[PDB]
Parts: sequence; structure tokens; C-alpha cells
Amino acid sequence: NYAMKKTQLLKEKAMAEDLGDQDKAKQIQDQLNELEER
Amino acid sequence: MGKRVDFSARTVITPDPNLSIDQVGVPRSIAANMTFAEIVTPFNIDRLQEL
Amino acid sequence: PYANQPTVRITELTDENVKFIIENTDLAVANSIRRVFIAEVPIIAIDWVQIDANSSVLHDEFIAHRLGLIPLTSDDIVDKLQYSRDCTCEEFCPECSVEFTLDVRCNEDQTRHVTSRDLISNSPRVIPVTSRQDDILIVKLRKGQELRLRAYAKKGFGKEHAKWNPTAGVAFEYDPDNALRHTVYPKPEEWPKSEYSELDEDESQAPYDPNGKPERFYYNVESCGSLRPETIVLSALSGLKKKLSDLQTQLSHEIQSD
Amino acid sequence: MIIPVRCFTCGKIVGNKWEAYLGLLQAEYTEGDALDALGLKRYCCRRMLLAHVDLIEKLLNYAPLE
Amino acid sequence: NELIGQTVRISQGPYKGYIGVVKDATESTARVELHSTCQTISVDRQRLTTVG
Amino acid sequence: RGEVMNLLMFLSTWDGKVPQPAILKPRPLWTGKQIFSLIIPGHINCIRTHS
Amino acid sequence: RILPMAGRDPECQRTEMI
Amino acid sequence: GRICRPLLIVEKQKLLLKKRHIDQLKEREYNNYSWQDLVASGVVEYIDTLEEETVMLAMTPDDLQEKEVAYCSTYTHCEIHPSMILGVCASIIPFPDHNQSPRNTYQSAMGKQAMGVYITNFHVRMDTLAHVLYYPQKPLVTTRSMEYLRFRELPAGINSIVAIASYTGYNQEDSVIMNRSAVDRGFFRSVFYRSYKEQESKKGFDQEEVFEKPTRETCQGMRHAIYDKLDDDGLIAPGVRVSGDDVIIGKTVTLTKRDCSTFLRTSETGIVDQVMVTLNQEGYKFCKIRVRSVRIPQIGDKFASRHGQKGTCGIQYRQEDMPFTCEGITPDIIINPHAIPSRMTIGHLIECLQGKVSANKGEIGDATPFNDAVNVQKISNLLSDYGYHLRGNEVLYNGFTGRKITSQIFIGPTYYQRLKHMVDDKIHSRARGPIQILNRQPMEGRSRDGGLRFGEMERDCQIAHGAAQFLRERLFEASDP
Amino acid sequence: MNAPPAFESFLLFEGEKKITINKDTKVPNACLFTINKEDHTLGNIIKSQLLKDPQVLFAGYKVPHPLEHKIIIRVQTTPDYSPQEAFTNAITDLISELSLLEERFRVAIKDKQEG
Amino acid sequence: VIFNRQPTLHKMSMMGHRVRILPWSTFRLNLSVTTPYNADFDGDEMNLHLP
Amino acid sequence: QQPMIYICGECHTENEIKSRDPIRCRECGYRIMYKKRTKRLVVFDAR
RNA sequence: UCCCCUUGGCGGUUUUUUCGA
Ligand SMILES: [Mg+2]
Ligand SMILES: [Zn+2]
Ligand SMILES: [Zn+2]
Ligand SMILES: [Zn+2]
Repeated sequence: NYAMKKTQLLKEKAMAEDLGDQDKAKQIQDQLNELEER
Repeated sequence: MGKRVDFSARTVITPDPNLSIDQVGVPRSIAANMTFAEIVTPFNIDRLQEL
Repeated sequence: PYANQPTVRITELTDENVKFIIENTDLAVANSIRRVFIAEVPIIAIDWVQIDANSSVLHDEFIAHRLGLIPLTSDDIVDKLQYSRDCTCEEFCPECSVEFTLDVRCNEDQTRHVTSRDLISNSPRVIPVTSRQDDILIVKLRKGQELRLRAYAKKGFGKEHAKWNPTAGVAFEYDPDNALRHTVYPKPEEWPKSEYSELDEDESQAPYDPNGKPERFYYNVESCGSLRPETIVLSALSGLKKKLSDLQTQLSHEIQSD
Repeated sequence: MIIPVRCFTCGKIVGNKWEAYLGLLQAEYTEGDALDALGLKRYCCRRMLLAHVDLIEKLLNYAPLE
Repeated sequence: NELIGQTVRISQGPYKGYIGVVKDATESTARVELHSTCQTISVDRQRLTTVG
Repeated sequence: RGEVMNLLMFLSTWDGKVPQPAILKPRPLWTGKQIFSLIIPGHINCIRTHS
Repeated sequence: RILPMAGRDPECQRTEMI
Repeated sequence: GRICRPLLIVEKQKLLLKKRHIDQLKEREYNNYSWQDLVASGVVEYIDTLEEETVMLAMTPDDLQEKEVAYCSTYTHCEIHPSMILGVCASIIPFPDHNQSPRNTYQSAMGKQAMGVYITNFHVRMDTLAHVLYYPQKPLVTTRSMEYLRFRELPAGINSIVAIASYTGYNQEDSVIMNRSAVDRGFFRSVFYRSYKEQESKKGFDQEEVFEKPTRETCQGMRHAIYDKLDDDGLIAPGVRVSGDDVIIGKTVTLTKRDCSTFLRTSETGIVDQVMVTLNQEGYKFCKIRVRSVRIPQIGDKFASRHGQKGTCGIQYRQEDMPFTCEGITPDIIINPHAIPSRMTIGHLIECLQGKVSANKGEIGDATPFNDAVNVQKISNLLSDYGYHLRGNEVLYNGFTGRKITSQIFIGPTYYQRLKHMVDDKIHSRARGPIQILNRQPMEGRSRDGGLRFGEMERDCQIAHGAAQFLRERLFEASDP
Repeated sequence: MNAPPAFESFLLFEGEKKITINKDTKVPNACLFTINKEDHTLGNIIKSQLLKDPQVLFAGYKVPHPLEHKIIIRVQTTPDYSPQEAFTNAITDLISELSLLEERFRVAIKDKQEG
Repeated sequence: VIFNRQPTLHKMSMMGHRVRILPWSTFRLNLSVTTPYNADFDGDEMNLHLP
Repeated sequence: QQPMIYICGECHTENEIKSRDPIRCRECGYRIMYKKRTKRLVVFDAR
């Protein structure tokens, strides 16, 4: 619930920490839903 | 030459023209902590005993 | 030696304020009545709040206080309820207090407005002034937050706490034009004319009146909506009458003990 | 933070008008016009809404206590 | 002793309907710290009722 | 008198006797200095220059 | 440079110091 | 580390900054036209104090580009706005050029003691010594520069009906009468939070510290306190009323067991607001407990105005007793007139009037110092439009008798601040409290329940009195026999 | 912490008399009446009523201390009429004024409302 | 009680006074007695010593 | 008669942390927890 | 002609910073 930061931090961390661009897009899909989810 | 003393109090001051020039308008809590040693005597024993 | 003969003249009468003029009475009596409307006029106000559950950021005392300031529809209720300290039954009951309930929780995503409509009352006669126009904003809640509490409104008067003050604003005035010069203007041309000045615009202030007492006490008693504004005046006269009757009673005790 | 229930000086209830005032504020009304519409003429009452800061809107930004 | 730490409601006097925890108790009075206000009043034990 | 009798309520050493008013007709009026004379104790004798 | 906040660093400390 | 400020560039006796820049900038809400464009375009420049000695600086282009008799004719820069020389605390002051500067300094200092909403997450924080006002307000008279302090959104004070009259003698020598009825309504009411940090820990091999409801049958060091108030966890529950020396955390260290618990500080009397439990850096149980305290402004609490008028609540009178105007307007605060002539805080008067005009006009007034477009005559013109005395005085009717007071009182909305110096944080009394274990003299400080020092200057005063028995008593019989 | 509860401003404790009669020593036919748990609201009206008495030589009142919920009324009358009976009358007639005013405001309202 | 303000410059900085109990947490003092102690009420505090 | 229920931080969910049990939420494992409101009586005058 | 209550004043300290009259 307050884990929007956790999901955002998880998505943000994965994008720079992960060498594939797909992970950032998959997290971005979750991130768009996150506006309603929190 | 300077010590800390029991039976001493400190408080924020405010004006009060209804008090006499030789009077101090003290708060109730301070009086509730500070005490004065009064010797018992037949003249005051009734008062101090009930007190 | 004896009592002067007071008179009354209602100039404006609404359900929110009364503008009236009292004559042939003392300046002290007129100001005392003014003071009584503010301090010595009983009303019912929230003065007891049991917060069963509160997850808002606002503190129970903060919440309670705001609730305490809410005007309640008390016109007949105050005349029948017993003063809170005075009730003979243990604790509280409808005979001496008004029970309130406010159990509200935000579940929708949009913020929930904790209005005065949300103030459940054990009585339909006593509610916040929300009959007919917006509501008293009590709190704003985010999704999942709640506020559950039990409360009692007590019969009290403005001298104890402003919550029991039924008035919005009392515009009291006497000698509208400065005939008694009770106030002397350094420059009378800089001064606006009174709202009740029954005099033409040529002169700045009325000429000095030496042998003439203060009469024509002009009022604008505006209610905060809790009590009807005319009942406020009746209540101030009855309350001042009460203080003097009580004093006469205690004096009879003080004198008969001879 | 949230609208005061009563006018500090006079005692008029001002807690039941903030939402009305915000509705008026959506339009290009000057802060004085809203009070005029709400009928608050004494400056003691007017000061209440003119000076109010609705910070509770900021307080709602915080994660809720389900 | 017995009612120290009990929650009592003041059932009589000016403090009727007040809630406070007791900090002292004698045969006649107890020192009640009010749960609401930051003051501690001494009141008669027959005027006190226990909510616990 | 309605005003004077309010002022004299705040004098401790006043003997309870109203001084003859400085202006008697058309209706009794007291001068501030007249009321102030009740404040002065005993028989004081002094001369100073005002600012 | 910025590392991605990754690693057990306390464990890394404790274990290498053995 | 070079302190510098941006300035307008002046090449001719004409601005580098033309309407095209302004037209772009009024729309800055939509387009982001900014300082970068202005400097990159060479219209503005950052002058450093060392460089400011070789620049010729104008105050305003609208006046320093015309001439009557040429004074300079060689300006190099122009001040953006001279009021920007004031700082953060100094920028809330209305009419600072109408006050004696030392008073401004005192307000600047007093702006640092005013209670208010210091942060939006104040309800989250388990920080020590927090104060927030119930109803702080946006000032009715603002400098156009306090918008940047976001004081409109984070105010510290209340627009209050100040009556500059020595009323009933208690509104005297910086003390000020306050409206009891307004306080009932929460006027200047604030909530004060204190936070207690506590962690259990390994005292040693034989002893380890743990939170527990201590019990007489096993715990040593127990006192007469109500441990019943902690729940079985050994921690006080949020929403439980506490008072001085009440147990807050039942810490116990095993021996049978020693009570090492934490009790509410001396003279506190608060309510547990919230209890947070966690593990510290070391992973030991660690908890921070926050106790809230509603501080009703009482007699003696220190208030200041935005003009250097430090003053204590002298006495509080009910609305029936406060003086009232021709209408039911009573002052919220009565301040002593003798505080003004000595301090020459005319900015105060102008603030009290512009606040009056702002509340009547229904608009936030501008009190930027070097306004030149808003002066007392113009403000008076504004006030004179509302059926009010153009200079603001009013016929007050005595609250006690209702009789008009012969002097028409200057009265109006003025932004007052409540300073943190509440009297209850200072009131102190003693009779055989703890003693310093070395010199066996009463301890020092109110937290240690100490005793007042009877210093040498006080002794010398007794020497001059020749009250030798008193002097001996104080320095021996009443100190360390 | 030291705020007296507001009810102490008007509530009489056990034994406290609402009014206390005291003789004046400085002059004849003079008393000082000490009202407990009172303020200017009740005192000025009584004072003003006493000024209407032709047999009252001196009348005025004070609240010895504003922080004290107690007032002192001083009454001094003619040799043929005690300050006590003057106080009795000053209560007897002030109540009358307020009762008649109650009746006149009540009728003026009932005549104004639906009439 | 003997009443003092900390910048104790002279003999009149420690006059003795009679006590009067009052509510509201503060040491109230007479207006004329303000000058000897040079004790304004903007937030000043005074020490009370009880013999 | 408590298993010692605590309220998580970021979860806002009651978690049972018995004595000597580590304060961690059942979900997200966040280490911050707050004690639940006391069940003791809470009443204010609203003054 | 089985007993059983038995609990009564504990305490950091240095240094530095901030603040009050
Ligand atoms: Mg000072
Ligand atoms: Zn009942
Ligand atoms: Zn108002
Ligand atoms: Zn969790």
C-alpha cells in the first residue's frame, strides 16, 4: 500500500541495474497501474 | 559564595496593579512544593495537628 | 428611588439576527444585557468526546475541540435539559445530555468529507445546523482511514467556554451621534456616521447634551445559528433575572441568619 | 490547517462555508467577492476565510492507515 | 494498594463524567490524573466509580 | 458622584467621607485634583513644577 | 560512479574480515 | 563560497530587459521562460561583493533612466528589487522601512521562535520537541516576497484584532491582555510533541535489558508508580494519559531483576500520541514513543508581533470584558500604547491598518517595504471607503460598563506570533529535591529538579542590607548544613 | 497546569456565601458587601441601581482582584435607612426592571412575529 | 519572601514582600515595583526565596 | 489476553508479534511497527 | 482441636551548541 515506493524503487533500481530494456518496460506497465494501486 | 538553595522559586513575571507594592502574587503550584518549618506550640498545636 | 421603565422596539427581525433598540434603561443595564448574550446565556454544546477509533492525522483532542465548536439545534432542548454537573442520575442520560455517534470510514478512493451530516445523533431535534447551506467541514479522510467515536453535548454558557456562546456578533450602540461626548473626536470630519444615525449629514457630531441620560440602546444580535436570535435576548433577560433572583435568595439567607 | 469552526473574534460559525467558498473560488471571484456572496460583512468574520490556509489537502497526500 | 492504576469515572461534583487514572487512594480521597486534561484533582472516593 | 463613587472604591486610606465638590451648580461636579486630594495622606506640603 | 544499491554489504564486510 | 546576487544589466540609460522578455515571462506558468534565458541572453548578471565596488548600481530603471539634472549618467546595473536585501525571517515583516531597525532585528529573531506548522509530515515524524499551531493563518498583509517562503501555505501566527490601548492596567509594560473567549475557540492554540527514544540492550553477560511490565515479586528498584499502565508488552499504549514520572517503558535488566524503566520527564503531563517499535542499527528492540500536549495559550505565555513587540500574555479577559467597538468587534489582543512611542514601530500601525483594509477589501494587502505605490495616505483612502475612520481609530465601548471610552482606540488585524516560551516550561519550585552527590548542594536545572543558585551578587545585596542572619541562613542552614 | 477550571469563576464551594455583609468602620450607615464568584456583569447594574436611591450617600463597587472571582460593593446610606436595606431595595427593583423588560420584549416579538 | 531579579545591582534589588496566592503560574508584581527591580514583563523571570 | 498485535508501517496490517518475537510485518517484512491504540478508555471534553 | 499477607524514596557526568531576561 505504501509499497508504491517499493514497487517504484524496485522498477527504478531494475532499469539501471538490469542490462535488458525489457525489464524497465515490464516495470513501467506495473508503474502505470501503480497510480491507482497505491 | 553561591550555592543552590532549597525553598527558592522562579517564575515568569506579569504586571499586577491590584497587588500592593510590598506584595507578590505567587502561583499555587509553587506554594504546593515550597514549605516552611513552623514550630509546634500550644498556641498553634491545634492548627498544625489538623493541618 | 424606584426602577426605571424600560421599553423595546424591534427594528429588524430575521432568523439569523435581530436589530432592536432598548430605551429608558441604564447604560449599565444595556451593557450588562450585551455581556449576558455573550457569556451568561445557556446552550448545549459538545463538551465530551469518547473516540473509540481514530486513524486520521488529527488528534483526539483536536477532533473533539472542532466538534465542540459545532452549533447544535438547541431551542427547546436547553430549556428542558439539566446542567451537566447538576444531573442526579449517575453519569449521563438523555435527561441531562445528548448522546452522539460518529462512526465514519473512508473506503472509496476519493477523499471522504467528514461533514456534520455524518454526526449521528440519538435525537432528531439536536443536530448540527445542517437542516436546509453547506456543512461544517470536520475532517478530510484518505482511503481506508476511519473515525469512530461516542459523544455528549452539555448544557452550558459562554462564560465557561466560548463553545456555549450563541452569538455571531452583537453590534451594541448608544447615543449614536456623540451628544453626550462620552468619546471626543480629535477631528470629527474624519469620522464615519453611525449605522443608526437619525441625523442629517451636515454636522459631524451632535452638539453636547449635558442633562440627558443614555437611552436608545441599539442592538444587532446576530446568532451563530445554534439559538434563535430572539430567544438569545429572552435568555439574557431570564439569565440576568436568574442571577439577581439567586442573589436575592442567598441574600435572604445572609440576612435571616440574624 | 483545516477551516476553523468559528470566527476567532465574534463566534460566527465559519467551518460550514469553506467548501462553498472553494466553489466560489473556482470562478474568477476575488477573495472579497466570495465573502460578499456568503454574506460575511464584519471584517472580524472576513479575516477568518481570507487568511485561512487549507493545508489538510496536503495532509491527505500521506499513505492511509487502512 | 487496591485502586491505584484503576480507571475511574468521576460520578459527582463539578468533574462529573470525567475519566482519570488514580495515583493515590485514602479512605476518603484519591488523586485522579485526568485522562483528558493535564491536571490531577483530589476527589472523594464515594464520588468515584470504577470503569477499569 | 456616579463616577466619583466608582473611583473612591479603589482608595484604601479613604475615610469614607465625600469631599465638597469644586463646582456645585447647576449640579455637583468634582475636579480630578479634588478627588486626588483624597488620595494624598495626612497633611503633605509640597511644591513642584509640571513638565 | 553509482552502484545499484545492490549487495549484502554488511555480510561482505563480516565475511571478508574473517 | 563567493556570495553574489543577480542584477539587471544597464548598457545605456535604458534597460536590456524589454517587454518581449516580460510577455514571455508572464506566461511562465505555461512556458518555462527563466533566469537561464535571461542571463544567457546577457540581460542579467551575478555580481559578487568584490565586483560590486566597480559597478554603478541603479535602484529602479523606471526612475533611474529619466533625468532632471544628471546625477550619474553612467549606471552599469540596476537593482532587481531593493526589498530582496532582507532575509528569510526578515521577509515576513510588513512595512519594515516604517520601523526602528532594532525592533526589526528583534522581530527577525522572534520569527525564529514563533510556533507553527513547520512541515507537512509533522504527524509522521517521531522527532523531539515539536510544536504546531491549530489554526495558523496566511497573513492578511503580506510582502509580495513571503509567497516564496510559502508562508501562505506554512503560516506561523494569526491575523488578530489588536487594540493599542492600556486597558485596565494589566496590558502593561509589554504584557498584553488576551481574549479568553477567543482562546476557548482555539485562538493561538497549539499542540506540543515530545518523543522518547528507547532500546533494550545487552548490559553484559550477567545482565541484559528487556522491556517488560516489571512486577514486585521479581523486580528490584520498583517504585510507587503505576506500571499497570504499560500493557503486558512492557510498553505504554498509544492514547493512554501519562504524567510526570509515570512509567513509559518497562525496561528491566536481569540480576532478582532491576527496574531500569523510563518514566515521563519531570513536570510533563502528556498523552501518548503514537508508539513506534522497531530494531535499531544493531537489531536490538528499539522504540520511539511520541507524547502529544495541547498547549492552551495562558497567562504569561510569550507573544510577539511582526514589529519587535515581545510581550507576555498579561491577563486574559472574556469577550464580555474586552472592549468593543460600535459593533460587536472586540480586540483579540490588547497591547500597551507606551510600547510604541518608545519603539517607533510605525510599520506595526501600518500593518494593523492594512490588515484592517485587507479584511474589509477582502484581498491580501501588500506590505513590501519599498512599495512607493502603497502608502498610509493611499491605505487611508482605501479604509475611508468602508465607512471607517480613515486612520483606523474606533469608539470602543467599555466592556465592563459599555460606556464609550473617551479615547477612540486604534484597533485592527495584525499578524501576531505565539513564541515557544510558555510559562509552564519555566515555572519551578523546590523543597528537598535531589542533591548533587559531590558538593551535596541541590542539583541544577528544572529537569534534575534542581534549586535556584543564590549567587554572589545576591549575597552582596544582603551584605548591603546587613541581614546577616538571612545571609548565613541562605548560605548554610538553607543550603548544605 | 495552574488554570483554575473555568467553573471556579462562578461555582460556590461548600460554605462560600454568594454574598457577604460586612460593616464599614470608617463611617456610619455603611457596609461593604463581598460577592463571591462574581464579576462586573452583576456589579455595575446593582451599582447603577443604588445611584438611583436618594438615601444612598455613597455607592460603588470593585472586583478586588480580577484573578479573584470575588467583588466588593460598598454602600453608605442615610441615618434613617441602612445600607443593607438599601441593598435589599437595589435588588428588589433591578429585578423588577429586568422582569418588565422580559414581558415587553416577549410581547414586542409576539406582535412582530405573525402579526 | 525576598524577591530578586538576576542582574542584582543594588540593595533595592532584593526587597522582601508578603505573599498572596493566585492561580495561573506567574509571579505577579506591582507596577511601581517594576522600576526598582527594572523588571519588564516581556518574558522576565524573578526568583522568590522563602526564609 | 494479547498475542501482542502490532500495526505495520507500510502495510497498515495487524501483525501478531508475541513477546521476544521480531517486529516485522507479515507482509513486506518492513521492520517498522506501531502499537495499536490502547483498548483503555479515551474521553476528551472537546474544550 | 490446619495458616500466610509484610513493599517503601531509586538518581549518571562532562563538553559543546542553541535559546530566555
Ligand atoms: Mg523583559
Ligand atoms: Zn440525567
Ligand atoms: Zn466575525
Ligand atoms: Zn509490513
